[PDB]
Amino acid sequence: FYTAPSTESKFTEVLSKAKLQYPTSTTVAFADDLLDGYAASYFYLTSDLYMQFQVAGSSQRSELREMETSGDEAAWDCTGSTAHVASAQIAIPVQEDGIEEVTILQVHDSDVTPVLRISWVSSITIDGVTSEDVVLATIRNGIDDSTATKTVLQAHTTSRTEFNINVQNSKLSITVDGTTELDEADISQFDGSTCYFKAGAYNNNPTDTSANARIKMYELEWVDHH
Ligand SMILES: *[C@@]1(O[C@H]2[C@H](O)[C@H](O)[C@H](O)O[C@@H]2C(=O)O)O[C@H](C(=O)O)[C@@H](O[C@@H]2O[C@H](C(=O)O)[C@@H](O)[C@H](O)[C@@H]2O)[C@H](O)[C@@H]1O
Repeated sequence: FYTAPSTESKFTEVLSKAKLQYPTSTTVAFADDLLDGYAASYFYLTSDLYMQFQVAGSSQRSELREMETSGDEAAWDCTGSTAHVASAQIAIPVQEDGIEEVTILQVHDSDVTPVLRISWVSSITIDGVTSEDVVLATIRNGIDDSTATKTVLQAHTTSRTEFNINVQNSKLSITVDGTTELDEADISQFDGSTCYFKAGAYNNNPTDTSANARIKMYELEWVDHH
């Protein structure tokens, strides 16, 4: 009894340029499946026209992964001259008890490393400063370095919020409701990698493995500019 996100034309293009992974990295719906009305408890259209992602369990996900309309996986040069831009209007609900971090947007390399995660966190401590209930950017310092540089982007609100990721040359910027919150962070550690965007709900380190992470997107797109 779930309504498909494909019923809203504002999602046709991104769905044509995506596949849906749930609950792990395996694809459950390709672009053609999505466009043909795919819907489930973990991926459906709400009555006020949000595409909602929901998932339980540690490191489990309900996530769109950027594709080309040709059926090729997106695999653009992470630090190339062509700009890559993802734009989303996201409402992050108050998360269920036991949910501690939910990744909502990513730039990921074509192997095993997230270049950027934008996530909601219950708490984070950065350079001795603890912030509660915030949206965070995490940029990995390298493929062979498990550490990352973290930047608080926004105090969590349930209100619909515009996120924009702009990747061009070896730099990455993030705007939140029109304000630059990460200005040309260096991602040269991904020279020679290829990359793609992701969007959805990726449940990181929950304390209750049965609780559902839940994220809603009112608009979503990813584009190239040459
Ligand atoms: C890291 O995020 C990982 C996600 O949790 C998912 O597993 C994803 O699939 O891959 C991400 C990744 O590998 O980058 O998780 C580690 C971690 O939890 O161990 C983070 O490293 C720690 O970061 C904290 C901190 O900076 O707050 C440090 O105190 C700690 O010593 C580790 O360096 C890593 O930054 C990142 O979030």
